[PDB]
Amino acid sequence: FRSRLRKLFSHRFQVIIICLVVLDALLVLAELLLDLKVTAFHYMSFAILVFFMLDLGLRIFAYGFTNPWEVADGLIVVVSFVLDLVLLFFEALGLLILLRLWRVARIINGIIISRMKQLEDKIEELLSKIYHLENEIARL
Repeated sequence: FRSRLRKLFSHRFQVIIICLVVLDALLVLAELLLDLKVTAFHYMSFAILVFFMLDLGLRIFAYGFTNPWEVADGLIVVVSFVLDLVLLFFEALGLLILLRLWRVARIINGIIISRMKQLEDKIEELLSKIYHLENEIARL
């Protein structure tokens, strides 16, 4: 049993996770740039990266006929960034990078399909309404 996650979530936290996407973006890029050039800034980069991993994990895991494909999406995300953690063990940074870059056209998608659903809901609140008006015409 857990309710706060489903009570208060009814946003700003998403904005937070976006600014933090760009933050880890910038984290690894600044990392590899200083890798193109000194030593402990790199250490810092690794650290705040770990930060990013952990937080997205904790704040996306917290959620609790259509269940399976959702479950698939989520677990794909998961395994994505678990191999990302593995990659924290070179030009494989590339790999690593684009993996953050996956999140992007994962989240936007998990953002658009939202609207879709949401938008589709409004569509319902048009059809019936249309139907309703017909009833109110004949009538006469």
